[PDB]
Formats: sequence, C-alpha cells, structure tokens
Amino acid sequence: EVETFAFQAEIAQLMSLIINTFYSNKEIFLRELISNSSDALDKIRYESLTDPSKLDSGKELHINLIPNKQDRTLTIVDTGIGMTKADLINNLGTIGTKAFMEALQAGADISMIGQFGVGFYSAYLVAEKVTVITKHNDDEQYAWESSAGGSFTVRTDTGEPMGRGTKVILHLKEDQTEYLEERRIKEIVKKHSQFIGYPITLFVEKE
Ligand SMILES: COc1ccc(-c2snnc2-c2cc(Cl)c(O)cc2O)cc1OC
Repeated sequence: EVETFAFQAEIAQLMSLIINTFYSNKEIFLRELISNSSDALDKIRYESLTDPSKLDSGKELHINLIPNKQDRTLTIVDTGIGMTKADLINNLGTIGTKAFMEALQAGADISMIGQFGVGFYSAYLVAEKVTVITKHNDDEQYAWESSAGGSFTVRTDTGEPMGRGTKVILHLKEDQTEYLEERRIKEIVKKHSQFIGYPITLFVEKE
C-alpha cells in the first residue's frame, strides 16, 4: 500500500546540497512554505469565483503553524486548493533547478531559491524528514514523504482528514529546534511574511 519513487536527478542534487550546506540563513524556509500555501489559497479562492461548491470542503482560507516539542515537529497547514496524487508526484518529484543550480555559480545556496520555483526544498535546511499531506477536491488524501537520499514515498493517508488543502510536516534536525520556539517563529514571520494575504496563526503549546 506504499509506492516508492525516485527524485529527478537534478532535484536529488539540489537536495543533497541543501541537506549538507552550512548556510546560515536557514529561516527562509518558513517564507518559502508560507509562500507556497499562499499560492495554493489564491488558487482555490479564484476557482471558487465561478464555482462556489469548490469551498464545500472548507470555507476558511488560512495558514496555521504548529510547533510540537514532544515530537520535534513544526507543521504548516493550509486550506488552499491542495494536490491530487498526480500533482503530488509531479510537483515534489520533478523539476528549473538547473537555473538555480547553475545560479550559485561555484558556490553553496542562496535566499533566491524562492524566485526559482524550488523554494520548497529549503525545508531540508532545517529538517531531516519532510511529510506532505494533501487533499484536493478531486482526489483522496495522500501522504508524501522523504528523508532525502534520492527517493520519496506516496501512500493513501490513514490519519485525520483535512477536508481540503496541504499540510507540511517537518521532522526537525537535532540542533534546529529553535523553530519550535514561539519567539523565533513570530519574529521570522514578521520579517519575511507579514504581507501575505491570509491569516497566519501560530498555535501556542499548552503546559
Ligand atoms: C507554483 O507553486 C506552487 C505552490 C503550491 C502548490 C500547491 S497546490 N496545493 N498545495 C500546494 C502547496 C504546496 C507546497 Cl510545497 C506547500 O508547502 C503548500 C501548499 O499549499 C503548487 C505549486 O505549483 C503547482
């Protein structure tokens, strides 16, 4: 009930570079993922203009951020358009990077991943493992997942349903746990993402 796929070569290269780099400016991953969530929300919102049954799976258009120190995960949840099994494998599996890859001339990364369509992968600046959970109106709920190393998996999600949208779960590296800190997140969002056109809500952890 689980399929394994290979990353297109250019993507695996890019990932290996990100995973390893000592790049300082790691917080930019948060801007890339919020930026992707914002695009997905634009998509569903604009589709709903001509066909409001679109929103039947959820009217709220927002972005949630969820630190979990017991699990050492940070989750970004949106209720944008979401991805069918096929968008999921295309979008996360293939490329584009060449641009970027050849962009860091003879060097190691830059805050320009975003302007290059591959900003998602910057998640690997801070995470040893990413899981992507996604619900498009047309399809079932799927879980994508990869610890890098050239392959990802795709299966049908068994967990709580989402109605619609995308959920990006980062399993944080041992020494990047500052992004589970309420203070650091607020600061990061304010710096890189406050002019995003949807509510971004930080969930504070309970005692
Ligand atoms: C163009 O840029 C794109 C941006 C978003 C997506 C998609 S569609 N459904 N979800 C997202 C999305 C994807 C990711 Cl990775 C994420 O972190 C959050 C999400 O809501 C597709 C894009 O390209 C088809």
